[PDB]
Amino acid sequence: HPNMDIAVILVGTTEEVAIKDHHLPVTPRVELVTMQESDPKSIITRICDLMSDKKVQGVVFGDDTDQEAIAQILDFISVQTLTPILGIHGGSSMIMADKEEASMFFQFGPSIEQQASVMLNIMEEYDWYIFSIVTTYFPGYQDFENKVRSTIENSFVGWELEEVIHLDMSLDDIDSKIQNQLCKLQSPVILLYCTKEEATYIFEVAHSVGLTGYGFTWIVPSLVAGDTDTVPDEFPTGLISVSYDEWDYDLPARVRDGIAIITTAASTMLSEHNSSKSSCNNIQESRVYEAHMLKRYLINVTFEGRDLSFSEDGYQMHPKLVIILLNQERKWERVGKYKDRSLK
Amino acid sequence: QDFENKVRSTIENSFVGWELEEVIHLDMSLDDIDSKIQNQLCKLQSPVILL
Amino acid sequence: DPKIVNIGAVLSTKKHEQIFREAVNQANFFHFTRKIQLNATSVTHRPNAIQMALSVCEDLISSQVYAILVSHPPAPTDHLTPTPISYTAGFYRIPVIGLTTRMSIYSDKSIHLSFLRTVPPYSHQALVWFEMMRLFNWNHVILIVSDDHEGRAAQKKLETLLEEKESKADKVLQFEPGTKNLTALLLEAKELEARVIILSASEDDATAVYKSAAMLDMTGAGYVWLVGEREISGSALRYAPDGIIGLQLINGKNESAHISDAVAVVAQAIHELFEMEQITDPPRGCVGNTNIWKTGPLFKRVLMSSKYPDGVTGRIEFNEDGDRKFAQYSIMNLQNRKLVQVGIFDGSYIIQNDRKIIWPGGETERPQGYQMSTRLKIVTIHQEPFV
Ligand SMILES: C[C@@H](CN1CCC(Cc2ccccc2)CC1)[C@@H](O)c1ccc(O)cc1
Repeated sequence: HPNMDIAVILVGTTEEVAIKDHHLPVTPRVELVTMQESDPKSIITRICDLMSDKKVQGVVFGDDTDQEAIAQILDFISVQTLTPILGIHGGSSMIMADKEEASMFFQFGPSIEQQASVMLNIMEEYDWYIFSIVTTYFPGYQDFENKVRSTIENSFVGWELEEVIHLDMSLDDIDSKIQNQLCKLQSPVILLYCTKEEATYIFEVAHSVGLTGYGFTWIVPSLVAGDTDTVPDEFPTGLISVSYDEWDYDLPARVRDGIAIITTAASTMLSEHNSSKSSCNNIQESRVYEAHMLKRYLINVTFEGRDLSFSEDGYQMHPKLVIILLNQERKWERVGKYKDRSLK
Repeated sequence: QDFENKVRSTIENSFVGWELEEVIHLDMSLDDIDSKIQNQLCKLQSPVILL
Repeated sequence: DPKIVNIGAVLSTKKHEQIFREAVNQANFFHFTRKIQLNATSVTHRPNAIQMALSVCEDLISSQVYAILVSHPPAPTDHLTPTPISYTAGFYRIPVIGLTTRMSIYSDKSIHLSFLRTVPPYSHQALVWFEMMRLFNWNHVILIVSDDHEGRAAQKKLETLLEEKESKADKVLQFEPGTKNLTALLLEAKELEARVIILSASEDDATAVYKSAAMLDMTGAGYVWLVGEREISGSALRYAPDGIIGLQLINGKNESAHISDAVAVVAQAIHELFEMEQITDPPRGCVGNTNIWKTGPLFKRVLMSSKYPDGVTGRIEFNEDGDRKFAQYSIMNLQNRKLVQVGIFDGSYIIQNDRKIIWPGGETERPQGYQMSTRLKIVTIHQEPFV
């Protein structure tokens, strides 16, 4: 008898996307949507147009794009309209610095902290004590740096960080201040924290200094790569990164997990609270106060013996991550598999 | 060459704790594009530089 | 030859819009119309954030805007108004210029990259506090702040200012906004030897803080109270103690003056930007465009290097964050339940006015601080030979 409306928006991808591609007591309604452009006005308008009278409470979003801006848009919309949003693939799943407590936006991507921790585990596994840090002013660099500095504090093991260099990408490069800052680099391992375009320009700059040459191995978060299919030509060979499982974890499976999260959260508050105005501008029904309990319940989700539970920062708690390495043929190969506790 | 070899000659027989870390020769015969001047000079450390 | 460049803006009313257009007319009037020509574009603030982002994507960005002005809208927006505009324009790295917005949350280059402002934030008041503590030589102060981004930014800035002298710190009191009973924190402050309290928080918080301090009789003689602009404004002004010291930034509620100043800086920036080559046009619409505007970081660079000494608010220079530097302030004293100007902050240090400085308790001249050195609680340890 009870039924809830959900909208699934997929953005045009190079890969074949078929709209035709355990239901819980609460009955989900799936609205299939295909979009051409990932731009903010397109996203906001289509989402607000898809709303209409359809009365969709849940929203599933994913993209093939490399744009980290999508997560900011989605978080802005979720924060503004007090509506659940789940980033699934690509740009929507990338990382931000700090989200408001009122924000219901959650991503399937790994937390920046856990990314840096995994990176440090890579450094430990290959036993690299000597390293360097290059970060941009993009959101989250403070978190990243602070995680490396956090780990180097309580370790009885030998650790040395030679440099932490923060590049400002807000200004155009003429004076080559980026070059001058990057040429000061020495250590064999350089931690680069930045977006994909930033990673491209910075890696392009590093070539003049020769930091992409042998003896230097770069260890990077999931924020830079984010797509194993599309590889920039400016990316140095031997680049180590962390990626969410693709072959192992399918894109339709992700959306499934999202609907599972939503439905399970709605069912959790069904047992607890025992009991949906849809539009952009405002809601006379209020209910914003009851939305918080729904969010809190949306945080903790147990499904199929696997926890999809999210984190307070907005990211996923313990997603499966695989360490990848860019080979001579310029394709991403998996050099590792990192679980909850053990490291492979 | 005379300058460098002179500095090294005088600094050779010095009982003092003299140390010169680097000697960098910039090529001005070609225009600076690759910024080899930049790359060579940024590697500099020592407080005093004889130019 | 007669080529036109479009400038977007968002202001309070059609009046301010007309002001802006007039400023653009004067701008093309004070520059060559032969080379390039200026075009004025502005829109009123939309009811909600989404509609405003849309208004940016159509009414502004689709018009190929080289900049976007932001001012406080009719009726209080709580200063959070320009955020979605800073986002949308910031997506394309189209520089956004603030006017009446004092919120320090915009001093982070991380959250808003393309966002500058023609007014200094609330965190920059630590400059005025610094000159005040400079000429009066007050070495002991308790820093009372609400727990938030704003208060923590002001705190960080003041600490950086305090980091100038070696090891300068007394006490750090952090409280959560909306707390009705500050008596614990105020008692922990009272246990501290410093009798001078500096409180930076929201008005509604300042009312409760002043209420609790008044309950603890911390507003009497021997104590000094130095606050900001938010603390003397609104619901807190009623409950403000006598002798309280405060600051008021010049042209703070003023849009038109800042509209003019921004127009001038933008004029300089635009006229300076066309001097280079390989200059690309801003996106002709939001729809279909993923990529950012490539000229944006350059234009931002030019904007932050802009120097405009003839500004209506005085000399205009931008700090690294994009906030205004060398802004003029007005020092305010509370005497006989009335606000009074004891001086002004211009450039370096501070110049004192002819008005007599008043302190809480009604003491004419009483620069008393650090108060009592008394019986000291001694924490000790157990060591067989020594103790
Ligand atoms: C945070 C980004 C801009 N950021 C905010 C706006 C967002 C697009 C958007 C528009 C309308 C509503 C929601 C979202 C796109 C991403 C920028 O500051 C930045 C980029 C790179 C960098 O190293 C430092 C700072």
